[PDB]
Amino acid sequence: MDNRQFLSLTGVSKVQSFDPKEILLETIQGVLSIKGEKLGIKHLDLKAGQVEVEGLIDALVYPLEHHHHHH
Amino acid sequence: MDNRQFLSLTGVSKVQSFDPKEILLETIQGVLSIKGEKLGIKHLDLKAGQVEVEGLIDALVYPLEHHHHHH
Repeated sequence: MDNRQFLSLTGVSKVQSFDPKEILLETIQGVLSIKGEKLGIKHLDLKAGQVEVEGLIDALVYPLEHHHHHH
Repeated sequence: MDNRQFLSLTGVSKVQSFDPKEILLETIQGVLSIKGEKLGIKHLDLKAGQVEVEGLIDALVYPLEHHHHHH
């Protein structure tokens, strides 16, 4: 069991921020905030529109539903 | 068009709860809460410490530990 995780996600259309400690990827229905450290490796070309990163990802944050909730 | 995104994570030591709308994985920094629609696993997952899920994800919940981070 290693501490580095390899994260692969599809639906990535627009890159709004890329830092090895915080990455903002604009995906199909939301923007993903990838927080951690040593988040190396990036898809420079959106071949299948997917991202594949390696490092110590501490938190994965997707946007909460636009208010709504039904509650 | 399909709106399903493929989310793959390595370093998954244990699974907490498995529901096709909400996946709970016990990993390095804590429990990763995957929320969405049709959250099915790609194959024989959990094995090898890797989990691939496909579906129309709504949001991701990953706690910044209780280990600082919050600033």
